[PDB]
Amino acid sequence: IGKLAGEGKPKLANETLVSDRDELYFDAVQSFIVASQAAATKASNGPFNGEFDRMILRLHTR
Amino acid sequence: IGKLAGEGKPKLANETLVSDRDELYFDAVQSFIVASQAAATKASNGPFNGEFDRMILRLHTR
Amino acid sequence: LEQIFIESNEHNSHNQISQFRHAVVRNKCKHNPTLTNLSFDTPVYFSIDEVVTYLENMNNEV
Amino acid sequence: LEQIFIESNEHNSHNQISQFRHAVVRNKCKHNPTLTNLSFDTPVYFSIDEVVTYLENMNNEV
DNA sequence: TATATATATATATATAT
DNA sequence: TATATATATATATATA
Repeated sequence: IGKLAGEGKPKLANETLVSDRDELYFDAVQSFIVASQAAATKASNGPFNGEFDRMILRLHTR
Repeated sequence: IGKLAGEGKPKLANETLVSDRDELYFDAVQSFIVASQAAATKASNGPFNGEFDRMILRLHTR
Repeated sequence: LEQIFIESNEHNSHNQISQFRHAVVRNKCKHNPTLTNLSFDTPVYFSIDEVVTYLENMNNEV
Repeated sequence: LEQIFIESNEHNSHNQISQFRHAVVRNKCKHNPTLTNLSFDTPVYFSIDEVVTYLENMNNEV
């Protein structure tokens, strides 16, 4: 998620904002921006990032 | 693994991504780049790195 | 060999055990070259002092 | 006291704990100057507001 | 909570204009 | 004089 002024929402790979999660995350996989601390392109990781790594594989397998 | 743009996949020693694991992992051991946090060279560690150390030796023994 | 020297403590041993074995293997290969296909448990000679020297050179690696 | 005042990472606060102890120990001697060889665990008067403001001062030191 | 590796303004210094 | 170039410190995220 980006932290710039007026962009407290998730950013897409095309520098487009995600207003409502329930309408997009279901359609298909998405591409996001790179995480960096530069003031022009600042973005911090999210709450549940990196945690759900093994579960995806286990479930796809099952 | 590499986390740069459009590179949501692994990365070897020779800067070459991978699509389907099953195609190369079996043939011969491979070496990958070192973990790093640079904005240019962003490499993170894998999900299952480290865990499987013992059973390898146990099997080589048997 | 993993009981006489390395006590069970300090579970954070992923690196330690791996590099230990990787050191013993090479020290064995050096002083007994005539043979082939050596291993961890293969009974050939090795200088534990040299193992110490190597581990130290690693401890201060720059 | 270590239970009632300090509440963090049950034992992962080696800095704050020690500085707290130093504050109390050096404050006790101010308000009961006649006594000798005072220690932490010793039962004499010691004000807590003074200690709070003391640390609040250490915070913004330059 | 901690350490650590990243980072970024802010000098002072060197040199060439 | 102006312009460019190099160390120090200080604040923020990420991992355990």
